[PDB]
Amino acid sequence: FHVRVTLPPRKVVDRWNEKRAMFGVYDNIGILGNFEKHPKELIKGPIWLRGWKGNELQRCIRKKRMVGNRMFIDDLHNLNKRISYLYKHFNRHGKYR
Amino acid sequence: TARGTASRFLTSVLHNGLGRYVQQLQRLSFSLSRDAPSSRGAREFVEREVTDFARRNPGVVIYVNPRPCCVPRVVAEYLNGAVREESIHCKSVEEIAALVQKLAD
Amino acid sequence: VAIWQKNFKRISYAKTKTRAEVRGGGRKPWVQKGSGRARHGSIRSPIWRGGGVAHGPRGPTSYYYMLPMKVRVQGLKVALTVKLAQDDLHIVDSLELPTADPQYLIELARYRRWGDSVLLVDLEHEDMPQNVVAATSGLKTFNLVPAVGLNVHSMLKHQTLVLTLPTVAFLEEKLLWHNSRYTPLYPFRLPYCDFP
Amino acid sequence: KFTRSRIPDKVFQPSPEDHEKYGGDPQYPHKLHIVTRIKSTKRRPYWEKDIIKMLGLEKAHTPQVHKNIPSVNAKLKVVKHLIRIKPLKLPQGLPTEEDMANTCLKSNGELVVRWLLN
Amino acid sequence: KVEGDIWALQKDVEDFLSPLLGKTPVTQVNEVTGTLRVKGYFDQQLKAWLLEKGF
Amino acid sequence: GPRALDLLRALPRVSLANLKPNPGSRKPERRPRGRRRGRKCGRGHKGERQRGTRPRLGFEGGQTPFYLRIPKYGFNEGHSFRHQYQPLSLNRLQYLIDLGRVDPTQPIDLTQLVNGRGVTIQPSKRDYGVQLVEEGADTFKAKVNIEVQMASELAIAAIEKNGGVVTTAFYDPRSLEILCKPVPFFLRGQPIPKRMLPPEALVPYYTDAKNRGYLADPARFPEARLELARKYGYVLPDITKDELFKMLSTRKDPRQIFFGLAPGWVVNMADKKILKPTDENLLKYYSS
Amino acid sequence: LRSRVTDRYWRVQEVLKHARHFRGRKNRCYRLAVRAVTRAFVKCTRARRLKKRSLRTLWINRITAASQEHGLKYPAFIINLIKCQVELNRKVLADLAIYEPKTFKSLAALAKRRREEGFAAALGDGKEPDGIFSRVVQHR
Amino acid sequence: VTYFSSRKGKRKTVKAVIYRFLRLHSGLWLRRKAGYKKKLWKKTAARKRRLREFVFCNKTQSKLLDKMTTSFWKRRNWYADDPYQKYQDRTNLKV
RNA sequence: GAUAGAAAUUUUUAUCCUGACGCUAUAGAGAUAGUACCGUAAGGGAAAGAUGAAAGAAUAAAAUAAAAGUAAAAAAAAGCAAAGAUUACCCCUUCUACCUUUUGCAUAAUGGUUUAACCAGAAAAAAUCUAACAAAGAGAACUUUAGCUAGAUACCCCGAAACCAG
RNA sequence: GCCUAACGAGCCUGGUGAUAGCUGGUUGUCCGAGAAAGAAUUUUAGUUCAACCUUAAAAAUACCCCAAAAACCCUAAAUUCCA
RNA sequence: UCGGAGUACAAAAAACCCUCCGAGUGAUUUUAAUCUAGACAAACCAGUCAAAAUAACCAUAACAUCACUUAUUGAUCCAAAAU
Ligand SMILES: [Mg+2]
Ligand SMILES: [Mg+2]
Ligand SMILES: [Mg+2]
Ligand SMILES: [Mg+2]
Ligand SMILES: [Mg+2]
Ligand SMILES: [Mg+2]
Ligand SMILES: [Mg+2]
Ligand SMILES: [Mg+2]
Ligand SMILES: [Mg+2]
Ligand SMILES: [Mg+2]
Ligand SMILES: [Mg+2]
Ligand SMILES: [Mg+2]
Ligand SMILES: [Mg+2]
Ligand SMILES: [Mg+2]
Ligand SMILES: [Mg+2]
Ligand SMILES: [Mg+2]
Ligand SMILES: [Mg+2]
Ligand SMILES: [Mg+2]
Ligand SMILES: [Mg+2]
Ligand SMILES: [Mg+2]
Ligand SMILES: [Mg+2]
Ligand SMILES: [Mg+2]
Ligand SMILES: [Mg+2]
Ligand SMILES: [Mg+2]
Ligand SMILES: [Mg+2]
Ligand SMILES: [Mg+2]
Ligand SMILES: [Mg+2]
Ligand SMILES: [Mg+2]
Ligand SMILES: [Mg+2]
Ligand SMILES: [Mg+2]
Ligand SMILES: [Mg+2]
Ligand SMILES: [Mg+2]
Ligand SMILES: [Mg+2]
Ligand SMILES: [Mg+2]
Ligand SMILES: [Mg+2]
Ligand SMILES: [Mg+2]
Ligand SMILES: [Mg+2]
Ligand SMILES: [Mg+2]
Ligand SMILES: [Mg+2]
Ligand SMILES: [Mg+2]
Ligand SMILES: [Mg+2]
Ligand SMILES: [Mg+2]
Ligand SMILES: [Mg+2]
Repeated sequence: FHVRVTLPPRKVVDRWNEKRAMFGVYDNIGILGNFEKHPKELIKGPIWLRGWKGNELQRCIRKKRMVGNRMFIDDLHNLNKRISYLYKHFNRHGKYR
Repeated sequence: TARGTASRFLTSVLHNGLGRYVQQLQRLSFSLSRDAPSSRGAREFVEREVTDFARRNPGVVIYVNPRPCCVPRVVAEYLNGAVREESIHCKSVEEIAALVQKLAD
Repeated sequence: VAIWQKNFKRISYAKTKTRAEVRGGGRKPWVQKGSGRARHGSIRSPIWRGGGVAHGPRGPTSYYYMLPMKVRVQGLKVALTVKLAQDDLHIVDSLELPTADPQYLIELARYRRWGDSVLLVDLEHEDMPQNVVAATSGLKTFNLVPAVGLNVHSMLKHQTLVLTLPTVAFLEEKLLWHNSRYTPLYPFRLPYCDFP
Repeated sequence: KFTRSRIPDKVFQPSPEDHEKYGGDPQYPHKLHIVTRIKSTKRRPYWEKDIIKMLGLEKAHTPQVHKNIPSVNAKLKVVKHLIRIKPLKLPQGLPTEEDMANTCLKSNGELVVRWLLN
Repeated sequence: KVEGDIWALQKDVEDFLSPLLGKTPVTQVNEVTGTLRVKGYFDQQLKAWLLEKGF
Repeated sequence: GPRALDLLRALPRVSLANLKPNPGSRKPERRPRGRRRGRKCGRGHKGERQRGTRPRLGFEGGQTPFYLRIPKYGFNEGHSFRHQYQPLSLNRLQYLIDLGRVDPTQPIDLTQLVNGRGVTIQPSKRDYGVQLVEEGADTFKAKVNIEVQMASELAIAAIEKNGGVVTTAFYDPRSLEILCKPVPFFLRGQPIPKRMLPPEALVPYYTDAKNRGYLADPARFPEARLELARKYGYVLPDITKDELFKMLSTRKDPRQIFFGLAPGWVVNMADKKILKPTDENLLKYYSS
Repeated sequence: LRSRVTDRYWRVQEVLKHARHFRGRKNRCYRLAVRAVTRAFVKCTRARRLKKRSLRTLWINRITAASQEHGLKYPAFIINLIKCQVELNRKVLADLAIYEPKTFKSLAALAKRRREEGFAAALGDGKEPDGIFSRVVQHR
Repeated sequence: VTYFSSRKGKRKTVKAVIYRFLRLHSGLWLRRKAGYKKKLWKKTAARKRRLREFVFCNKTQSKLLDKMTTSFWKRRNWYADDPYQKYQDRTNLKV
């Protein structure tokens, strides 16, 4: 349970760096922008996750549908097994029925 | 636990209250932050109460230090040589008042 | 709305391997009975050292949701209201600056007691006067932004709000338009009778 | 089966000596009861537990006052082994509204109206 | 959508409803929401009463 | 206005540092840690339930399930093919006219009702259109030219009495879809399709003057229309002598979706132009 | 986001400090120590209740001694002191017995007197005599 | 019941329910009596009638059937000519 | 029955702004490595690093001395090892380890030498709560006889003998 | 019997996080209330319904209960029902 | 599996590889309709009564009867029938 004996270098975060100061700037782009672009368009990330959300099962299911054929073998296989496991679990196990 | 800790017989310092009563609290030192939220209560206390408190108890010296700290403390110090530390961190004005009184008695 | 602005963008890429995705341990490490010790299937089970993680984060995960329009609108209105009621809103005309030296801007905000940070809102992106762009490009606390980039988070991050006059004329209309509006039949980007 | 229990009325016909003995008046019944819960309801049937609740007898060795009317006497009859009943007495008579603060109840079962003058 | 002293409106609403139920109606005032909330279905009579006052 | 504002001068800046969700908004979640929520963690003891395996929903423990001992009976039988007419009361129609959502001046058809959001149609659910019901008959004072897909005698009478005209028209599913949401159809870049006929079941409905059917013989119309006035005891106005009469007689072709457009045209909305086929075959097809 | 418990040290110390004075491995190993400490606290509160009985029994023993010295058993001494409307709890009575042997002999004398009075009254079989110390005073 | 389907990730309906019950919009479910077509010659006229009825399910069953059935089956339907349209709303229910 | 499950028909606006409310040596890749080692073979498969600007500054200089285990310092009637206490360590008095499992455990029923680090409750149909707007609400597709939309509240870990393909 | 130290059918990898109504385990503090079994069931080592119970919410009577009242041969302690 | 008596003495309920009798239908003609207030019973499924109102028949005409009458019975699906 031994705890480090030396004070860590104090990390100084400047809150006024570019990325922090400009944060959430275009979030209202639809309302103020005479709706053309929905705020979804501002989402950077995985192709299957842009402007969408779901529990792990739905997530995997969707990843497979979208990018499934671009996947590496091991990863596709793992994805399938994951799906089968989650399917079995959510549908057949739990307290609440 | 009783076997676990020390113990003492009931006593007074210098037969207090026999001849005359001497308030044993000698000095009181506050340390707080002008800016930090945790010291908010302590600040109010310094505004309203401290002054009045100091008149009620002419025999205790009260030092107040604004300094950049995260955890406001009050250090009681007694004729006895004893020094008692306390944390006034994140408390009301009312609570600090009560505490300081305990220290006074 | 502040919380919404913070989270709805967020995608956590944090993943951890379930016992299934760890490298080995398809086989029973010793026989079920007689060895004298505890029973196990794969050496990659979450109990074991190198083993998989029992629950842990899974996949890139999106937190995404949409506060209903009228709410986000109410958000902006309220932010402006509050900025005004607390004396920290300043309607400016122009935005023409006498010079491109940022020190000018800093000391200006010092003279008017504007606080540490300032958010300057202008009508359109291309139409911003060059003196301002110069001055504000080298500044940390002062931030120049077009009207369509106004938002609750930025307004609460900066101590003082500075609006151009046509900007006010703009916001006023855009925001007010929602009190009188029907619910959309189809998306507003498509042709409507009165609407652009 | 263990059940509730009838208590034949012959029990409650008092003998002439009893008046002398417990100090009641042969002519006039007393108006009020002081009931106290002497025993515990644990280990007794639920119906007695309930009676004790509805008589306000929940707490032990605390006095409580009840009318001497038959409606009440029925319940008291049910739990009579759990309680002590003593007739309330008023030597100084009933309290007026000036005497409300000074009232006290003495163990002999009598209510004294003026308590601790000067 | 109540802009003003809501407490006034509470007074007037319970004074208006009281002769109906024989008793002061239960109420909740949300001052921040600008909202009044009443136990029971009074909707018709309240619409009429707010009309009469010209809102 | 909002006296709250006046307090906001007194208090410190609203900033990101001090923000409270409305109390009661977030019921805090609880985790199986500690003495209370740990040690069997709400799952009970052994059995099938603590292990997570209790059977599926309808399963009664092996006795023949309740939902399966009851006999099958057509209730929902062929439900997907039943026709569904979204009701519109005269009460709501009047309320709509009064607030000037729909205007009685020009002819009122489905698209007008949709655009006022007085009604909502979802063809996907086999909505075949609006039906007119008599709920507000006694109170209904407006004078309208209305086109719905079904109507009740009393509703019709109630409109006639005020000197208007009711007509029942039919739309097929595709037609209906286009009719309710025209602007998304025009962005589709397709011609305007023919309006289909009613199927054999609905023909006797739309061929009767009783219903003021759009396929009915106009020779019968004034007769039945008068018959209504006999039955409900009101003097039938002469629609002919009215000033808005030109608008009141306005029909659609049985093969036509809109007013003043025609099957086979194409609406170019960026140029604000219409495009029409000059071809013989196309014009024969669309006009048949 | 992996979270580990950094301060586990102090968590442990808040248990172990109570265990220092134990014998054996109970005073070191958090497992054994946690158990022993919990038993210590329980034992302690139960004893908090018991302590009062112990002390009262002590006092009664002491009073018994001090009375037996004067040729008076304990029950006699105590109830006949009550019958004088002298209410002195047993704590105080014991302390008198130790640090005030005279006053205590007085009390014993009182009690013996009151007892003899009681016998005399029970034997006499009449209402007339009221022993001097047998008179019952009311509050004023 | 399938709580999360495989393809769509949605929640399936158990059709075996849809065939034998009928959901009014109020939340009441309606069912035929059991054995109403079975062995009729052997039964009383009275009993035959008791069987020919359409009857309502108790709360427990209603919640069960609801869980076994998706949202689509609970929508407000307007059918032309529908026998049951009369019965969809509830009236004068003081609870 | 468990369950399985379409389509017609619909929608989808460029390119740059790429990184991280991901891990930091029992974690993150198995990985310093598919190496050592173990298998006849297919195959299985590790552990391990920490000085400083400079060690071309080792009579070497510098900040923890805090786990169990020991040593400094063996023990002294009597008892789940403590607690009440006490001038006083014991001596006196009072308490039948803890988990699990059970009708019921000091039980001579289960489990653990000890220490450190790892090691186990996850889902939003209906509901409740908070808020928007309200005969309508939702940034399209739906739902509506006060509803609709949004948010928040929820359902574990290890283990067989087997079975099938190569 | 033997087929590379365990052959009523080898070993290894994959299917595989096989499946266990069966055993074991399930991690901060404090507070409010709080449960012993009627029915079906290849079911009695389990489930799903009741009855109890918990959390909210609407109400109005709720226990306790004197007469009167409840079977025909004989029949007790007592029940039922109620101001 | 279903019923009667005792166990279970007087509202109901009430177990045993407890004590005793039975049922898995006959015989007969009075061939015993439709619809609906309100109830009994009840975990659910199943069971039970039943006024008024229609229609049948004397022209104001609805309990099939007997055998201890109580029990003489079997869900969904699916098959055969065509109403
Ligand atoms: Mg594997
Ligand atoms: Mg294997
Ligand atoms: Mg062993
Ligand atoms: Mg295994
Ligand atoms: Mg790992
Ligand atoms: Mg949870
Ligand atoms: Mg628990
Ligand atoms: Mg534990
Ligand atoms: Mg267990
Ligand atoms: Mg069990
Ligand atoms: Mg609809
Ligand atoms: Mg006490
Ligand atoms: Mg089956
Ligand atoms: Mg590693
Ligand atoms: Mg490794
Ligand atoms: Mg050590
Ligand atoms: Mg000892
Ligand atoms: Mg046993
Ligand atoms: Mg148990
Ligand atoms: Mg024991
Ligand atoms: Mg034993
Ligand atoms: Mg032993
Ligand atoms: Mg044992
Ligand atoms: Mg054993
Ligand atoms: Mg043991
Ligand atoms: Mg065991
Ligand atoms: Mg065992
Ligand atoms: Mg154990
Ligand atoms: Mg062992
Ligand atoms: Mg929901
Ligand atoms: Mg929970
Ligand atoms: Mg097989
Ligand atoms: Mg098998
Ligand atoms: Mg071998
Ligand atoms: Mg398992
Ligand atoms: Mg079992
Ligand atoms: Mg209990
Ligand atoms: Mg079976
Ligand atoms: Mg239940
Ligand atoms: Mg009676
Ligand atoms: Mg009553
Ligand atoms: Mg009943
Ligand atoms: Mg009749």
